[PDB]
Amino acid sequence: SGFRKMAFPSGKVEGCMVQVTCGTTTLNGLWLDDVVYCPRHVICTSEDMLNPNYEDLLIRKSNHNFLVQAGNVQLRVIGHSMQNCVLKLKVDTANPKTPKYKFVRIQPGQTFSVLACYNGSPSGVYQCAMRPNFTIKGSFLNGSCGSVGFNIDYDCVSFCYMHHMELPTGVHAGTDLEGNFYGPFVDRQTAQAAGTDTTITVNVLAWLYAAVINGDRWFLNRFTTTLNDFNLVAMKYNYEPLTQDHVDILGPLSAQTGIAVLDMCASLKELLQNGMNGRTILGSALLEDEFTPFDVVRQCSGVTFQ
Amino acid sequence: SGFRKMAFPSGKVEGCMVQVTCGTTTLNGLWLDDVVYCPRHVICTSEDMLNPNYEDLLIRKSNHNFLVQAGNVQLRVIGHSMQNCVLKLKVDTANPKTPKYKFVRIQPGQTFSVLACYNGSPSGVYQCAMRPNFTIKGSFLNGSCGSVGFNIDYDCVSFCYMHHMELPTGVHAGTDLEGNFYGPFVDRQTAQAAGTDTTITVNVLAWLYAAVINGDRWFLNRFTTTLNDFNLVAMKYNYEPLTQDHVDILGPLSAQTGIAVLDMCASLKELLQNGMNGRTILGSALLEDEFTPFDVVRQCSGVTFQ
Ligand SMILES: *c1ncc([N+](=O)[O-])s1
Ligand SMILES: *c1ncc([N+](=O)[O-])s1
Ligand SMILES: *c1ncc([N+](=O)[O-])s1
Ligand SMILES: *c1ncc([N+](=O)[O-])s1
Ligand SMILES: *c1ncc([N+](=O)[O-])s1
Ligand SMILES: *c1ncc([N+](=O)[O-])s1
Repeated sequence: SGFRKMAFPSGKVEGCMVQVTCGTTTLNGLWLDDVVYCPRHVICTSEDMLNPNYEDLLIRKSNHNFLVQAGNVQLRVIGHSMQNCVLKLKVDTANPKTPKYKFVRIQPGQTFSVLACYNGSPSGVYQCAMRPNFTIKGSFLNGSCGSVGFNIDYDCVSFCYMHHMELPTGVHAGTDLEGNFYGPFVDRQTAQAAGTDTTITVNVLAWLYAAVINGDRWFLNRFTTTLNDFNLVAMKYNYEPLTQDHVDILGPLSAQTGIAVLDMCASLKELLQNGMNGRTILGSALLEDEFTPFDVVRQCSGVTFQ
Repeated sequence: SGFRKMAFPSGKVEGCMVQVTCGTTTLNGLWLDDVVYCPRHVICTSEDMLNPNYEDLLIRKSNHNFLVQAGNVQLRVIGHSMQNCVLKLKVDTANPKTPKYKFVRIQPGQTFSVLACYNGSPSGVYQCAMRPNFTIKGSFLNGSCGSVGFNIDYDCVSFCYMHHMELPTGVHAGTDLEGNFYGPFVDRQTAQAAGTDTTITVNVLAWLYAAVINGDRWFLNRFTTTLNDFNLVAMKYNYEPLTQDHVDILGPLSAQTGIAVLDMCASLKELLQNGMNGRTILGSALLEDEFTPFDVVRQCSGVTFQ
């Protein structure tokens, strides 16, 4: 009973966080095996970010310019190389706490856990989604650059996000762990901005199914809809189009509840056209879109990790 | 920038979770030093919960009746004793991962992180508040009995909650780590029920200050109020009374924003009397009450733990 925005347990990632300092810049890095990954912005100092040439900045740097601290232990840097927008700092010490891991890039609409960190020290953990416009609505202060996002499956940590910056609306932009930005953003200070977003339709439907599993039925109705007639109405309220593949992945939740996917779409259509009339769903007065179909199944089943 | 419901990093608690099995009952336990703490309900089996005498049930039990598993390692039980509604299982092995810890009981209105677990394996982490009626609005399935709630300060883990049961409205009841229930609940199957709740007024005000720190100002107004005139209006919408001590602890947030506490109360009064008129605050269409004044300061400052 109950349904909560739930993050993955963070212990496996906590044991990988370190502090990187170069010049007058300090940020967070990620220590796996004998490599420390961090944002390349660390080689910039208070004159080197309007239009930096990082290749030119990096070849001027000596290994000893890089202070890496793992707790109160100093790690010695023995090599460095730049891969897109991340640095790879080769250290003389392999992290004995390295979990099984993968570097994966996620799709907009997919969710993950963020471990927010300052000076290599973990501050909090929370769940995020990749918006359709490739930003994320996080919580990040000065110093949090280099904090990572991730998913866990059995014993494997799939790292998907490294934090780099704040956009002028208060949302956040970052890279995958190969250093490639999500969306049309750069690791400079330009006038770049988020650009328009949409609501993640398949996730809203997953959350409506969660509400039914949990005992809410008030929003159901007698009607059905075709997939075309739904998307027509859905485009009108700034919702992403729904595909047959989306219908297919909502199949398990449909079979568990006995509500055909297209009947749930009829519910959503009425909720979009009429509002909630002072009611709530799962403690929310807004249609929530940061739970995937898989999150709902995972939470409602009790799946664990080792 | 941004403001999120953030849980504490969970690694220190993950390394304390184990599985306890007795008869046909399996649940979660908490291994600190050479003691495993778990709900005493584990000595019940499918006939021993309508009106159990646990003292009488426990003296019939042999140490070898208790299977404790820490990962794929079996811990041998060498003693047992009952303390209120928890068991203390003395094992022959001290947990090398025992953090610095305290057992503390929290007040209604205070927040904490829950690490939901099944079979000794962590599933997810999320933030909760102790409601005024001593329940918590969690997310818990069959098998989650024995999961704990906690806070962290620097390097100290203050354990405050052990989960025991679900109430018929879908909310949850449990004990502190000395085995004393929060609120008027028992670890039997009776007809017990939650009883009426209220909204945590001081926390709503803290969250309004968070919104101002974050850039929302739309809900502010020109008016002020006395503390009496506010509580009059506040009682009317099922909100807890606000005290001078509450006013005092909101002082830091008032000084950071330049908005006197009683001017913020005037804002809340108007929001209670008029609604939001289709607007939102920090991505919510409801007045949120699960952030304490201290949570806001902690998040907006970047405080970390080691
Ligand atoms: C997923 N949401 C609610 C469940 N329940 O069984 O109470 S499972
Ligand atoms: C998760 N399982 C195995 C991995 N590997 O790199 O082998 S990651
Ligand atoms: C990490 N902190 C700041 C960055 N920037 O590109 O400005 S990256
Ligand atoms: C706490 N909430 C928002 C902050 N900010 O500085 O953007 S601090
Ligand atoms: C947090 N700091 C010290 C503790 N102790 O039991 O000594 S708990
Ligand atoms: C832990 N699981 C069930 C309990 N009960 O008192 O029924 S305690």
